[PDB]
Amino acid sequence: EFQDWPIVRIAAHLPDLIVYGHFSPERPFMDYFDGVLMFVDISGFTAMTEKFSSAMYMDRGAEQLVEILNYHISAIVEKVLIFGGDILKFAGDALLALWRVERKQLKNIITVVIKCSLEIHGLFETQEWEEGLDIRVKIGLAAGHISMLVFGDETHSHFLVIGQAVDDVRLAQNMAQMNDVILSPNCWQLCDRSMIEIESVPDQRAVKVNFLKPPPNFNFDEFFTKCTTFMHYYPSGEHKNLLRLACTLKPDPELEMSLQKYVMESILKQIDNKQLQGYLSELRPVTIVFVNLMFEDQDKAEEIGPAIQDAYMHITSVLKIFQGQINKVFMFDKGCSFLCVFGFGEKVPDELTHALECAMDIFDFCSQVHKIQTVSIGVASGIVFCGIVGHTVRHEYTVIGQKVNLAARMMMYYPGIVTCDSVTYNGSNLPAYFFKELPKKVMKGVADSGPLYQYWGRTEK
Ligand SMILES: Oc1c(Cl)cc(Cl)cc1Sc1cc(Cl)cc(Cl)c1O
Repeated sequence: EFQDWPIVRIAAHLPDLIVYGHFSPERPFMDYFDGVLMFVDISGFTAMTEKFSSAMYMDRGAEQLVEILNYHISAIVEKVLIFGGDILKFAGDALLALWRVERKQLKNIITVVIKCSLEIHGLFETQEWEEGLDIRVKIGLAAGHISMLVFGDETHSHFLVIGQAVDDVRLAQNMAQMNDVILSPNCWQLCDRSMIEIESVPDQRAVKVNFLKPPPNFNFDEFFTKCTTFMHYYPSGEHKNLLRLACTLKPDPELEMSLQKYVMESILKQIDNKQLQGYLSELRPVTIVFVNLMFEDQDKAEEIGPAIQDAYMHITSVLKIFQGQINKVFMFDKGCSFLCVFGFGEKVPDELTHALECAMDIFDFCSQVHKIQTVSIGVASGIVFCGIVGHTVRHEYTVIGQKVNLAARMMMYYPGIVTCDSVTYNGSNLPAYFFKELPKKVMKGVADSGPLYQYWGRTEK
């Protein structure tokens, strides 16, 4: 069976949630279901980005990083898939997976996901980045009501998952230390508490898993085969040798037209063998504009949907002008966040002046959008790693770096304004009075960010 059709290559970049959906044309588009989520984080990892940016890597830093990374991540991906999960999203050291089930099946599916989780922890026992650096994971699990939001325009589409269970999975992840599997309160509440030994987490309703202790006669394999009965797209029969049913997709112009919109133009070029398969693995100077939109209530897709859609329409317009691109959209703890990048796009002059001006315009327009309570934008510039991360059958373009995290942290620790780093400040070729120098705040993940600035803009206001 031939399987290397462009449609199949495109679907590698997408979860089944999109690949096998049937969305109306309307934007936004909302859908509601139940399932279990797994949010996975790899340790020892800001440490790698540093290792690999050093001159010791002789200009093959991006290459070696992408390699060592995919080696470990693609092992995580195979597990998730074999355990019947759908990998929703990657970014950096982290990936999100979903086992979408009917509400009666949640209890049993939780047991699968827990087992999957302990097997992931077992991959990395006795396992190091380098001599003297352990690689470990932290896993958060959640279960419940989940909303999909799809937004975009006629040529580009994005999705997010929303709701308290998504919020719960992020909270369980943040609590988790290395080697932990943390359950949300609702996940603990819905699980088969006869099989699952836990301990409490101080100042938290969430729980940590110690052991999976099934009864004397329980057979995990037969229990899992019974759970696959409820999985629409688990590969089987003649296709039981395959990690994803998506690998059997056949040409279909309409579906391809739909899917390609989720994928960046430079990936499509590569998919089409019109660009070298290695061209995207790089260390490149870019400017990151990280835009955060806070809402009164970030679990109600009917509320935040239209606003995200409205904001997207503007952001995409302002970026086409100023020569940037949306790379990924995120739901953090607080808000919807757009990860925008200038430079790797064309490497253009006035990149910095343009990134700033583009931020202020986004900021002004978005602050006037109905349900948006607050807008926050962080702007940082520097060398970041770019590349396609994951498995052959499931992978996504991502950006990784101290500057990516710096912009992400600025927009959280300096809400309501546009902030920029020193690189951006000094290389802007704008007058100093378009800025204010800010209080130095201590920020999670960041060591000597350097002086930070508010982009005040042209007038006194
Ligand atoms: O901050 C994130 C990183 Cl580093 C990786 C991934 Cl896969 C996701 C997030 S935030 C986020 C979390 C959930 Cl639970 C769902 C969505 Cl739609 C997100 O963007």
